[PDB]
Amino acid sequence: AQYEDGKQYTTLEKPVAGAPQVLEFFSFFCPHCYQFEEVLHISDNVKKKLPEGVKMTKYHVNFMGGDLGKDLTQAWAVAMALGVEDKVTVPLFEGVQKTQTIRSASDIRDVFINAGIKGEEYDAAWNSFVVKSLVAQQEKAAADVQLRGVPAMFVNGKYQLNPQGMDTSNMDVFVQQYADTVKYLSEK
Repeated sequence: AQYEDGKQYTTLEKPVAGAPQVLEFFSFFCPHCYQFEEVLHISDNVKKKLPEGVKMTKYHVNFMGGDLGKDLTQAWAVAMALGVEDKVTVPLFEGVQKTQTIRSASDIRDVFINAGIKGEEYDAAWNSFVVKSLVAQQEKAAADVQLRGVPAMFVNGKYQLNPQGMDTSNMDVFVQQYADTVKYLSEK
């Protein structure tokens, strides 16, 4: 058929109960993740095609970048808690990978301050148990899908996107196929 298990997607042996409908994992340290988000705009293209009432969820991962990598997972938790994901995503990617001016937790915080988040507000969130639970949630989600690498995307806790089984050449054909596949899976 057009969409095939083992080609554009695979199926989790162990489906995840109560998972977000569309779940993406990434790292701000991850070069392919920079391409996925800042060049290919996969998240945005997926969202442009999603059915009514389907939310996209995006979690950060710890396993790249040591202490800073975890700092970034905690900052992403802050971004989710404050609802400022779409204000910090681009400057965090560029700060870690393009300018490489993000080298410490304080450099991360600077991105938020520069994006208009008040210092007291960032610090209160950073040190909150709500943010610690959000960090734990991201870590548990990675465990639940038995995550091996990023970028990754899972649909209804059952299906894993398989970009290596898609077409490579026009980045645009690739992006459209990825997005079309997510939509197919959402209705499956």
